[PDB]
Amino acid sequence: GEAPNQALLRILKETEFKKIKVLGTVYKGLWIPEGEKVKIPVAIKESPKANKEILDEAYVMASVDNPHVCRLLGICLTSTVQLITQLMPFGCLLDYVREHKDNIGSQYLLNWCVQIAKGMNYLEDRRLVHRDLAARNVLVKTPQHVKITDFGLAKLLEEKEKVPIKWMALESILHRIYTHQSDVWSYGVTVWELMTFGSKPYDGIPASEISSILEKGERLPQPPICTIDVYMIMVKCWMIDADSRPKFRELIIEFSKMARDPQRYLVIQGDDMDDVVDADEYL
Ligand SMILES: Fc1c(Br)cccc1Nc1ncnc2cc3c(cc12)OCCO3
Repeated sequence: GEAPNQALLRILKETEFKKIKVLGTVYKGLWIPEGEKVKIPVAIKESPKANKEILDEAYVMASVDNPHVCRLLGICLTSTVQLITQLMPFGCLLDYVREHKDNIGSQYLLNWCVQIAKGMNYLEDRRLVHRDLAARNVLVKTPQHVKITDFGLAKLLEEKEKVPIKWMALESILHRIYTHQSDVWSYGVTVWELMTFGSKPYDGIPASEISSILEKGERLPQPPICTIDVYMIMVKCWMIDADSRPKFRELIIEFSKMARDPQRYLVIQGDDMDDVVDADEYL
């Protein structure tokens, strides 16, 4: 007895939206709802087995509604299956952080940590396990507002059977076990990505070696800008005992307190157009 998932799946006419540019296949474009006087900036994502999986992603993405998770606007069932979502104009936080490293202050870094914890707490609320939390899967709406995305691996809660090895709890590398608490481990790796301005974790170490390194007690090192307060939070996300790791609701609180005095916790040197409507205001 779980609750009935009464989310709506919107089917969009391909005449309703005009592609504009390739971004990766993911395109950017513009969606004009049916006779409504609005233009929505949108990203658009484009065999049998593959279709089975992109519909899984659309199922999850249609079932979440939170300011820090990307929601599905709709699908389009043309000769190909397209997912339509809100355009996140600044793109990937992993790229954003590498591109502006000489320009990102402690306030932004800690606020990102809070928002990502909020998104993850919401997914935990929906008994939802992401399994691929990473800085490459956080998108940037504005520099002050990020959202978690990429739900291709999300499951509705352990688990079973390519996997992102350097972001995974040890119990997931070992037993294909996945928890909201294995997500917290991945959250820690993600925070480490942001505090190093985009370093690759265990850079140079082959994935085969990862499981034994974490078994020997080894962990990612303390980033330069990080006080022991921040780094210790990360280290707690990497406890062997999954129940010893912090809850997302607590990560929200700890990083919230730090974001009220950012410099005490991060040490960083130098602290066509009418009728356009963002998806977050088209309800
Ligand atoms: F479209 C998607 C769906 Br549907 C499901 C999952 C992910 C995506 N990717 C994106 N979503 C919204 N804005 C984006 C903006 C981007 C981008 C991807 C975006 O790539 C890099 C540069 O700028």
